[PDB]
Amino acid sequence: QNMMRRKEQEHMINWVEKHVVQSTIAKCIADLKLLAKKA
Amino acid sequence: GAGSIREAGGAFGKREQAEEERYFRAQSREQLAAL
Amino acid sequence: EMSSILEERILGADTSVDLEETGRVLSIGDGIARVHGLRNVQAEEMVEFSSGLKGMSLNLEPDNVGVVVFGNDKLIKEGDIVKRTGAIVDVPVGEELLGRVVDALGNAIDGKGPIGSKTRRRVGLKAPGIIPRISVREPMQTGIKAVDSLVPIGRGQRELIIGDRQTGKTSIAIDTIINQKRFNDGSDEKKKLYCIYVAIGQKRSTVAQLVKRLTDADAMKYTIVVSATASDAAPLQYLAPYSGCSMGEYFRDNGKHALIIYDDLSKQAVAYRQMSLLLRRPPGREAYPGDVFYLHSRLLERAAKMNDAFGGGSLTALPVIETQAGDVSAYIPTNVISITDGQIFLETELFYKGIRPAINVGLSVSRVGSAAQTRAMKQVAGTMKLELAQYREVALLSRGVRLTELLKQGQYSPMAIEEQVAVIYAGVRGYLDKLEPSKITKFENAFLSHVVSQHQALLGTIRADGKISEQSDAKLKEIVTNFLAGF
Amino acid sequence: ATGRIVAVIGAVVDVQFDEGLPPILNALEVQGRETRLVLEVAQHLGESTVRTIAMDGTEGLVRGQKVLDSGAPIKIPVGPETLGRIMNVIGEPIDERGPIKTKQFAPIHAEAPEFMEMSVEQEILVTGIKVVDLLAPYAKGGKIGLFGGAGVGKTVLIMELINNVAKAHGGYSVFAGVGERTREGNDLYHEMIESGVINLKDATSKVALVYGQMNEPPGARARVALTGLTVAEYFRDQEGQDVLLFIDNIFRFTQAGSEVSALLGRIPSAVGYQPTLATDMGTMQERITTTKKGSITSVQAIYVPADDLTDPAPATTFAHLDATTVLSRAIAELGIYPAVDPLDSTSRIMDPNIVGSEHYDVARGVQKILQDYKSLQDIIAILGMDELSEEDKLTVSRARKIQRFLSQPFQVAEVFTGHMGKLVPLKETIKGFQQILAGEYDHLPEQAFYMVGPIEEAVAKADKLA
Amino acid sequence: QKLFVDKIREYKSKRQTSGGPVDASSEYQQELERELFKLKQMFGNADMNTFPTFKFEDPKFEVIEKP
Ligand SMILES: Nc1ncnc2c1ncn2[C@@H]1O[C@H](COP(=O)(O)OP(=O)(O)OP(=O)(O)O)[C@@H](O)[C@H]1O
Ligand SMILES: Nc1ncnc2c1ncn2[C@@H]1O[C@H](COP(=O)(O)OP(=O)(O)O)[C@@H](O)[C@H]1O
Ligand SMILES: [Mg+2]
Ligand SMILES: [Mg+2]
Repeated sequence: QNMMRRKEQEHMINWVEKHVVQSTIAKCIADLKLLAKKA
Repeated sequence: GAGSIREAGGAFGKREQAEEERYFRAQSREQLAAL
Repeated sequence: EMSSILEERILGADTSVDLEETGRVLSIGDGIARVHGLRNVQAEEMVEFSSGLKGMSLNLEPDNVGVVVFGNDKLIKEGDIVKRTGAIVDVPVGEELLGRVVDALGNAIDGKGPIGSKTRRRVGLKAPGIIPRISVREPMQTGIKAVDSLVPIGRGQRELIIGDRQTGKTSIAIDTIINQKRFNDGSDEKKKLYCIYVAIGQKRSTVAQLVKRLTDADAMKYTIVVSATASDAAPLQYLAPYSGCSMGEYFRDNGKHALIIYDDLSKQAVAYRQMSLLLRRPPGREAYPGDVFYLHSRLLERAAKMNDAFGGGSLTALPVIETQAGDVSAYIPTNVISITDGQIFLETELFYKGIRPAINVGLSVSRVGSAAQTRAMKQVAGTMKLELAQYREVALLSRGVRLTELLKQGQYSPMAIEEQVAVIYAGVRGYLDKLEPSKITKFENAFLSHVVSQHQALLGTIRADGKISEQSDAKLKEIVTNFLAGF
Repeated sequence: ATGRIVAVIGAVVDVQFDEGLPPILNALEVQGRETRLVLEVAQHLGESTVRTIAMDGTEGLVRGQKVLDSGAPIKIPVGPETLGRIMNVIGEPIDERGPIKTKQFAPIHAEAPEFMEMSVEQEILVTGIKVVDLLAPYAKGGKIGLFGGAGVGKTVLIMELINNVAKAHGGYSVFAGVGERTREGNDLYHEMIESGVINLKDATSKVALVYGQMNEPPGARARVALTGLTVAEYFRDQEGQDVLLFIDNIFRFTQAGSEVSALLGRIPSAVGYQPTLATDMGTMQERITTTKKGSITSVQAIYVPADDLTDPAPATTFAHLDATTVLSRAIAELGIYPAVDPLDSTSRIMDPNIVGSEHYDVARGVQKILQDYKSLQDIIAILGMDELSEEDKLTVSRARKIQRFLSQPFQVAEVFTGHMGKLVPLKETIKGFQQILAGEYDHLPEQAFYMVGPIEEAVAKADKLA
Repeated sequence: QKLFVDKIREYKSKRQTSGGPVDASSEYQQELERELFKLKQMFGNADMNTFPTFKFEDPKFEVIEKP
C-alpha cells in the first residue's frame, strides 16, 4: 500500500509538472508592477 | 651502534628483554629470601 | 493523494521575489568556480548557483571569488548567475536529527521526509575557551573490556582510534555506539549518551550496512549518521565533520552528553587537499595544504566537558585515522596524535594472532586515565594493568595469558561495566589459572549467563554503588568459587 | 553549436565557441577527420573557451579546425544486442560484425545510486579456490578487488574466476578490458567463442565485451571503464538481471587520469597523481554496486605500481571493496600459486554469523598459525631451525604444510603447467584445513600438500612420494 | 498568478480520475511489476493474501532411563 501511494504520488508530480508547462502580456504587466514595488 | 638489537624491537629484542627479566626476577627472588 | 501535494505544498511556497546580490561565473572546473562580481560576499559564505547547487566562497581575491561547489560542476556553465545567501555555512541541529541519516549539509538522505528542525548552527564555530570547561570525570563506557579497563575514556575527551586498514576501528566505534542503549532507555538523564557517526569518504553500501547494524540493535533511535561518501563532492566530505560536530555541540550546550565518531579524518584530509590544490593554494608535505593541522585541531578542540554554569554537558570525540603499513610517523597521523587526549593503537599482527580487538596495550594510552573510571573498575583494572605489563615483560606467565585471553571480545557485544568487573575479578583473583587458556573464553560466556540469571542483585549493587564493598567482594568471591567448582 | 580548435597539447584540446558553449561532459565531434574523433568537455576556461579530453589520437589536428557539439555526453548503445559484441570507449563496434542495433542509448556519465537504493544481502559466492573461499570469501552482489604487482597472477586469477563463476552464472556478464594487452582481449574473445559463451550466429550470447587497451590514448583509457559500467548498469536496472562485471585493469583508469592531469593545468598531488584521484575513483566506483533494483557482482584487478601497496591508487581502491585478494610477489617466488597473501586478504562476510562457526574457526586458526610462523621467521633465518622449542617447530611445520595446501592448480594454468585444474568445494576446503590444523597429517611431508586439490589428493601424493 | 493556475487547473485535472486508476499514466507498469516482484520475493514466497496455515512439530526425546 505504501509503495503504491509513493509511486502514484511521484507520477502525479511528474504529470502535473509536464502538463503545467504546456499551459500572456499580463505576466509582463504584473512583473513590471512588482519591479515597481521593489523599493 | 651499541644496544641496537634491543633498540630495533625485533624478534631478538623481545627475547633479550625476556631473558633479562627472567634472569633478574629469579635473582630478585633469590635475593629477597636471603634478606 | 491530491491533498498532500496541494493543501499547502503549493499554497505555501514563498513565491515572493527579492533583489539578489549576484556574480557571474568566469570559469568552472573540477568543482571550482571562479566568479566575477559578488562584491559584498563574505569569506566562507554560502552562495547558490542558478541550477539549485550551493557552494562556499573560500578564496576572496581582488578580481574573482573562488567558490567550491557542494555538488556536481556538470550543471554550472560559464556565465551562470551566482546569488548570495548572506549567511555563513550552517546546518540544522536539534533532537529531530536523532534516528535520521543526513548528508553533510543536513538534508535527509534516508527517504523519511524533512527533519522538523527549527534550530540552525554554524559549522565553523569556535571551541569553548578555558573558563567554560571543567575536568573530565564522568566515564564514557565503550562496552569493550580492553578499552574500558586499560584505556578508559571520559566524557569530554578526544580519544583517537588509529590503525591500518581492516584492523577493527569502525568495530570499536560501533560497539561504543551500541553500548549506550542500556543508559539511553534508563531513567538517569545525566547518563544518556547521544551518538553521532560521521562517515567521510566511505562506500555508500558500507554506510548502509552500518545503519542496518545500528537499527538491528535499536541504536538508531539516539544516533545521527552524517554521510559524505566517496561520490560526494570534496567540499561535502570536508564539511561533514564540522556539521556533525555542530549537531553534537547542540547537545553539549544544553546539559546533554554526546559522542561523535569521525570515520575517518584521513579522508577528510584528502578532500581538503583536493579542494586546496584546485583552489591553487601551494602544496606542503605530501601535497597537503599548510594548515591541515589547523583543519583537525579546530575540529577536535570542540569536544569538551563543560562546567555547571554552562549546563554540565559534554561532547566526546573518537576520531579515526588509517595508517599505511603501520607508519604512525606519517604527516596526518602525527598531527592527530599530537592533538588528541590519547590513542587506541590497533595492529595487524595482533589481529591475526587472535587478539580481537587488536588493541596494542603497550602503545594505547588515555591521558585522562583512572580519573574517568568507576571505583570498581579501577580496583580490578590497576592490578590487571600491572600484571599485563609484567606478562609483556617476559612473554608470572599463566596469569598473563589468562588476562590476555580474557581481554578478547566478540563483535557487536558490548558488555556492561558490572559484568566486565565480575569477569576481570574472576580472572585477576586466580579463579582462571586452574583452567587451560583454550577454554577460558567459553567459561566466561557460561559465567556471564549464570551471573545474569541468578545474581542480578550483586550486579545491581555494583552498578548503584559504583565500587565493590568487602561484603559484595565476598559475595562475588563465593559465587565465582562455586561456579568454578561446578564448571 | 560549432567551435574551433585553439590549442592541442597531447590528449587535451582547447575549443573556442562563438555561441552556445557546451556543458561540461558533453561530447564534441571534430570535423575533417577520417574516423570519429570525440572530445569530452572537462573544464570551462573562460572567454568562451572549453578544455576537452580527446577519446582518440590528436595527430593531424590544426588550430582552427571545426568542432560540432552533440548536445549530450558520450552515448553508447545499451541493450541485449550488445551481448556477444565488442565495442570501444565510444560504443562503436570493433568486431567487424556490423552495427549494434539497440533501441536505446545511455550516456556513460550518470549519477551514482542513492543511499535508499542500497542492498544489504551478503550471501557467499563459492569460487572453488581454496585460499579465497577459506580466508577471504567472496559475496554475491559484492565488490571483489584483486591486488597485485607486475606478473603475479591477476589476469590468471580473473580468468579462473570467469571460468569458475561466469559459465555457472545464470545472468549476464560484462568484461571491461581497461588498459591491458590487446592479445589478451583477442584470447578472451576467441576462448569465449570456443566455449559457447559468445555465439556468433544467434542471440544466446551471455557476455558483452568493452575494450580500451594499453595502446589507446589516455582519454579512451580513462572512459572505457565508464562505458563498461554503463552496459552493466543497463543490465542491472532496466533488465533487473544479476550481472557479473570483470574489470581488468581498473588501476589504468586512475593512471590515465594522471596522464592528463598535468595538461588540464592542475597542481600535482602526492607521487605526481591528480589532486582529484579519490573523488574520480569514488564517482566511478559508486556506480559499480548492487541496488535493490538488481545485483552486480564485480571483480576488479588492481595493479600495484612497483609492488607498493601504499601507492595512492591501490590505497584509495582498498576502501571501495567488499573482498580484497592481495597477491604477493614474495609468495609467487616460493612457487605458491595463486600468490594470495593470506594475512593481507580480507572479506566482510568472514563473520561467524554469515559463514558458520566452523568456517570462521578454521580460517582464524589458519591465519593465527601463519602469523606465528611469520613472527618466528627472523630467528629461523639467523639462528637456524634448531634453536626453537618443540611447539615452535610444530608450529613451523604445520604452517608450512598450510602454506603449501593453500596453493592450487588452475584450469587456465593447465596449458603451461600440465597439472589438471582443481575446483575444490567449500566443505572439502574447510575439512582439509581443519584436519591439517588438528595434526592428522603431521607425519606426511610438506611437499605432499603442494599443488593439490582436496586433502585426499594430498595423502595420495604423500603415498606416491614414499 | 500562474502558480495558482497550476494549482487549480491541475487539481481539477487530476480529480478527473474516476475512469482511470493512476491518473492518466499510460505507462509505469513495466517497472512497477519488477518492483512488486522484488518486494514480494523479499517479503516471502507464499501467497500473502490469505491466512497462514500452521504446521507444527514436537520435540524429540530419547531413552533417558537408567541403563
Ligand atoms: N573484536 C572483533 N572480533 C572479531 N572480528 C572483528 C573484531 N573487530 C573487527 N572484526 C572484524 O575484522 C574486520 C575489520 O573490519 P572493521 O570495519 O571493523 O575495521 P576498519 O579499520 O574500519 O577497516 P576499513 O577501514 O579498511 O574498512 C571486520 O570484518 C570485522 O568484522
Ligand atoms: N595460478 C597460477 N599458476 C601458475 N602460474 C601462475 C599462476 N598465476 C600466475 N602465474 C604465473 O605468473 C605469470 C603472469 O600471469 P598474469 O596473471 O598474466 O600476470 P598479471 O598479474 O600481470 O596479470 C603467468 O604467466 C604465470 O607464469
Ligand atoms: Mg572502517
Ligand atoms: Mg594482467
